[PDB]
This record gives sequence, structure tokens and C-alpha cells, in this order.
Amino acid sequence: LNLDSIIGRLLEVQGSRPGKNVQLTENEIRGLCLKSREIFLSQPILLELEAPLKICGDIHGQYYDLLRLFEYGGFPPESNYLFLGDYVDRGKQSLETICLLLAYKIKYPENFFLLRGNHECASINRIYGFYDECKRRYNIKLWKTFTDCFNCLPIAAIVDEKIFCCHGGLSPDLQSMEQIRRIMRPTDVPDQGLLCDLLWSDPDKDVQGWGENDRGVSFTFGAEVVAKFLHKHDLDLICRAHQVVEDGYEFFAKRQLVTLFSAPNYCGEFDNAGAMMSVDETLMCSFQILKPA
Amino acid sequence: KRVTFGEDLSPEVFDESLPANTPLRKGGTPVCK
Repeated sequence: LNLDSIIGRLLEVQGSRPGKNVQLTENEIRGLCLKSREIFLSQPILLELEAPLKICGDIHGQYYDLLRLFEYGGFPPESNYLFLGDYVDRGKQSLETICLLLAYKIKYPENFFLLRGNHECASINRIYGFYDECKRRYNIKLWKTFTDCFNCLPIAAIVDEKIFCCHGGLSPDLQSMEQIRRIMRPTDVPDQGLLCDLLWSDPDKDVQGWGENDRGVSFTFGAEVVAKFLHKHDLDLICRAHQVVEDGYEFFAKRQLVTLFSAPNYCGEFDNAGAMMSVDETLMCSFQILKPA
Repeated sequence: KRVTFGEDLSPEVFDESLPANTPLRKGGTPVCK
């Protein structure tokens, strides 16, 4: 696997006119999935990461925006990175996006980390773009290969025993971190349960405790739920994504929770900026914003 | 070792028609407290 050649071609369009595709071969992409799958399974499903680190929200196939994020935050291994999922769907270039992230995962397995989003699910990305992009630019068999790889992604991460990171949010079924560790891989995302909630649940200001989610999947949770969770597990901050926010980031429950969204001008239906949380060695969190003109 | 928040940083302004490595305005970089 010539990883340097793959990364080189992916980064080659850095200074070129935006929009152009990077068409890797079927075997190169299949190799990325196979090796990354091995690393995902060798590493814990509940990651224990250390600062300094940069945390990113949804990317959603916006590959040239991802390059801009790296241009701002620093290309690996200059900075450590933790992505919160949703790399495919909605965007026009989900293939380039996931391939670079998988390549970086293989290239820097201890300084680059990728969490599973709700769009890293076969039932979901079948609908919102990734399947069509695979069928158009490659084949259906390759899409299934991506699925097998996505099923091995880690679900959550904890930074310096203080910052809990996941794609969606909390779960009514979550009393101990051990419940997360007990989740066996490879696995699909169920319509109900702990795993489902961690990728689908959302915070809600108008909800006392737990409520039904308007998505028809998982739940919503209020500020009190967040507070009780942090105190129980000796945490200070919940860091998640899953929802588009105008300023790229948005606090919840008196800065006890933050939502990150790193895809600016989200699929041409929003004028939102993208953001990224930089965490230094003293766990001081700063927000680097990628703002469209 | 508790979680704190730093000062607001100037956003990196970009043009969608311009190359990824050439932003309109370079954004702020997190600095010590």
C-alpha cells in the first residue's frame, strides 16, 4: 500500500481550482478500508485521548472545505485531530473526504482519530448520497467495503478524563462507561439502544429531562441531564456534533455542552460557518472558525 | 485539571472560488491565557 502516493494525490488539489475530483483506483480505496479497519479494531471503542488536540464536527463530503480546515488547523502530523463523524453524504465529494481521513488514520494511528457518525451507517448513506457516489464513480461492491469499515469505527472518546466526545449525545441507558466498552464490533447502528442514542440524540432547551426526538429516532435531553451526567462521571464538558449551527459552534447548558459543525455553507442550503475546537495542554478550549465570505 | 475557555479568535475567511491554501484572511491562532 503506497500510502504516500495516495495522500500526495489527495493533497495535490490544494492549490488548484476547487471542485476537481481526485479519482483513486478501486484497489487503493479498498486498501484504505482494510488497513483502517484493522486499526479501528485494535484500538478501543471508547478512546482515551490526551491534549493537545483539535476536534472537528460534521464534514459531509465537502472535501475542499476539509482542506481549508487543515490549512487553518495544520495538516497532520503538525496537529492532533479527533473527528466526530459524518464524513459522507450531502456533499459532492464524500469519496475524497473519507479516503484522506482513512489515509491519515493509517499514516498517524496514534495522533489521528475518527468517531462514528449516524451517516457512517449503511441504511443512512444509502439515501443521502454516498451510495450514489460509489455507484457512479466506482461500484456497489466498494460501497459494501466502506460499510464493513464503518461498522468498526470507535463510538466515543474522552479527552484527559474531562471532555466526553460523541457524535449525537447522551443516552438514558448510559449509567457507566463500561456499557460503551462492552459494545462489540463490527456492528450496525440499531434503531434503538445505547449505540443508537450516542449517534442520534440531541440537546433541547425546552425539555425537562428526556423527551422524544422529532427525527423519529432516539431522544432529546435537557440541561439538567447534562449536569447530572458530568457530575456523575467527573467530567467538565460534553463535545458533540450532529446538528448544523450558524456560528459553527454553539454552547448548551451554561457551557457544559458544545455542538461542533465543520461544514461551512452546508450543502448550499445554509449560510453557516464551520468551526473547530482547539484544546491545549491545560484543557483550555478555543474555537477556530472557518467563515465564508 | 479543569476545562476552561480561551479568548475569541478571528475567523479564517475564505472564498469558495479560491484555492484551499489561499484564504481571503488568515484566522486567529489560540494563544496562552
